[PDB]
Amino acid sequence: VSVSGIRKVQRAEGPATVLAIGTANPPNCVDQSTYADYYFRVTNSEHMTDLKKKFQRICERTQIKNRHMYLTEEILKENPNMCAYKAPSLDAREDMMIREVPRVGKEAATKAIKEWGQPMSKITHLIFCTTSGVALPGVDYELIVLLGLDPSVKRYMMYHQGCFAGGTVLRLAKDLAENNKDARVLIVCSENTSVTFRGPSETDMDSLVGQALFADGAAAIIIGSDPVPEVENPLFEIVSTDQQLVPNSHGAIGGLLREVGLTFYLNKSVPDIISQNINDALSKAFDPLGISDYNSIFWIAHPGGRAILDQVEEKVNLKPEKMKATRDVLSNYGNMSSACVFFIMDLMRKKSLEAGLKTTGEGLDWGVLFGFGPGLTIETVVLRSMAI
Amino acid sequence: VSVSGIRKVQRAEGPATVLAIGTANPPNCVDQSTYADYYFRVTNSEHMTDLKKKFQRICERTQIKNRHMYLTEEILKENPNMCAYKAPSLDAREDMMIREVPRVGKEAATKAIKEWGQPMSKITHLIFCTTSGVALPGVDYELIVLLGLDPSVKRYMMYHQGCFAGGTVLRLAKDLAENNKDARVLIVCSENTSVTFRGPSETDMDSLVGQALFADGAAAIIIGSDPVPEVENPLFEIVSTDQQLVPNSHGAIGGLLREVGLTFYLNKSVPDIISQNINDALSKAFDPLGISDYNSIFWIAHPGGRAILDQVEEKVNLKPEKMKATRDVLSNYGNMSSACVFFIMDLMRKKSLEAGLKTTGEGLDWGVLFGFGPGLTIETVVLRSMAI
Repeated sequence: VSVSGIRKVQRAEGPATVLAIGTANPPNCVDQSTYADYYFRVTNSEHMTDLKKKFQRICERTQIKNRHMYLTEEILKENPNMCAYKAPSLDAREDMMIREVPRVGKEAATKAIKEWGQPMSKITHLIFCTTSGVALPGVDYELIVLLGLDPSVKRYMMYHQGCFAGGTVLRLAKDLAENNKDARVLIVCSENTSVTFRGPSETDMDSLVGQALFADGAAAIIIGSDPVPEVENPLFEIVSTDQQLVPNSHGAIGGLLREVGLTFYLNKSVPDIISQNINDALSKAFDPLGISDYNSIFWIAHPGGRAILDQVEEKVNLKPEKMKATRDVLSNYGNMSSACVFFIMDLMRKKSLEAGLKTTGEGLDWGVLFGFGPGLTIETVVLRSMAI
Repeated sequence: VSVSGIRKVQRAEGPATVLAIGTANPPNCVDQSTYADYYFRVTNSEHMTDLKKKFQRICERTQIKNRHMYLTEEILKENPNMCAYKAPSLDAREDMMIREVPRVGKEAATKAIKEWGQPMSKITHLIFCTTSGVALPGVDYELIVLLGLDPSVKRYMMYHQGCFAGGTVLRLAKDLAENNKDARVLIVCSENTSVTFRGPSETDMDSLVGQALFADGAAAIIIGSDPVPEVENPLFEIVSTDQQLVPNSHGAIGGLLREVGLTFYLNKSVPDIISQNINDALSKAFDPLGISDYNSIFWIAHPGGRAILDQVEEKVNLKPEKMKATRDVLSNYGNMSSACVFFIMDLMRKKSLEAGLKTTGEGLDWGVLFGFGPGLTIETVVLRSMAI
């Protein structure tokens, strides 16, 4: 009879906390030092001698050593339209996406659930983030079925978000967990290159670069406020989440869903863009916490490109090591879009534990996580580490 | 220095409240009593004499008198692939969607903002819901630009949600508003039939029925907790939001994004499905409030189809009038997907005011809002009306 009273007992009390992380990828590993050759071969573009030499340079300075990919040489053969630069292939790509995205996403969820140790039925919210794979019902539905989630789970299907979605899902999860007592959110970010893979064009260089960066992978995260003592194991607390649109940056990063799959472009200026606007976001997120030394906190940055990492580090004046975990993931998995920051988050706490550091954030109390994407969006999440 | 303290002062105190509603539609009005003829003519399907007579029956029992549509006879002529049953036309449809969805959505937002009376800069969150129009950055970005929203607005781009999204955006808005002090959420649900319009097929009857129900329209809603006395005008409070998946219903409602646009299917059993599962949702949402008489509360139901409304009303034993507002919108606008419930919400409070009733909900204190869609999802939102 009292909406005010309901609200008072319905809400959680503490900050949203990362309780478990799980990751998975398609088995197939593609070696970067030989991709230029593999790529130009399966695409039948050997006559583009100059472009090939060019693509080899790209893959070298990419600082990527390995990438997991659902697409095999066999799957490519059965799909000529996908090997071409631009040919009708949206239907075939979406079917692969619709089938693989939920799949790898489930593998990651299972690992997170096992770590978390709580029963399936306790998951109250489901945030599924993926670049594509459009169906109705959507991929979130399939995840529910494959995983066995409760039919009353509140769903949040985030399609075509962009490379910054890692921050998006955390920003959304914060509110879901904090506003509802006992709410336990399952985030599943599953990315797959099936929609973006295509042949080379002497006229579309941006598209050629993406063929060197994107990879496949999924990450599952359990998030909740008020962790149960001894039963649940808090890893990181979400302190604050900001989203910012950098003016005059639409042409920076983007793409369109077409009959020839997902196209995309990447301006050579994104590193400058991100670097010139990065300090305002840091100030907005750390001035309130009285933090001025950005080397005194740990980092987790989207690995959009090596140039980006170099620029930001150079501009903010960050010890090398601050970007080590981030570069480590980029080097072993490549650019898995929204899934990257969680692989880095996972890696950081894993390494911190084995090295005997005092906190999950490389022994430091505060840290920041960044997401970079379309329209040139910047997600800035402040994170508090957890002890031991 | 204290994450617990921050949380304590960062959160709102009261329940999320609807503060303003604004709607808009493409100018073009299509008369239902003559659509069968118009449809078979512009599609060049006059030879399907029997199917045409069949489609005329469909449009009659549809209980739809008018529908707003961006697509004109002229726009259809310039687009043959869209007039065909199934032909490559995804690119053309998406471009129309990308251009019109943000457009009509802005027109609706402006009306809501005017009513609300507060400055643009006060909008802290943006939830944009639309069936399609895939781009990166997305339609939400364009809305920000067209409208002049703050570059730090937190965005939530909800693509391909389904006919139940009206409840989805309210469920999401509840958390955003309630968990953040001063948070003011702008919801923009903009739907356009450009992706679903196509020619008739003697073999695809479900697709033919949809050609009779879907229409174009946009709705904007401002939502916030702790309304400012005298300055802000609370219309409805969001009490609770539930989402439910009805088992074995995947084939009920759905569709796939293809090279030929957005396809879809509608099982003849959805009315039975919705009716047989409707009481569990009512019980789950009203037993806690001690409400057993469903005629003692006001209604706002997605107008998926007349059969649905008839069935639910018959099963729940609802006075005729309970569904009057809902049928009114269905009759003047048709099925505008996620935008429907807000046109009904708007209509209900408008009518309640002019009739001199004591509350915005037809003079009753409590009410329910339902969303029906893919995988056969049911959104059940409990709403408290506001005085005078």
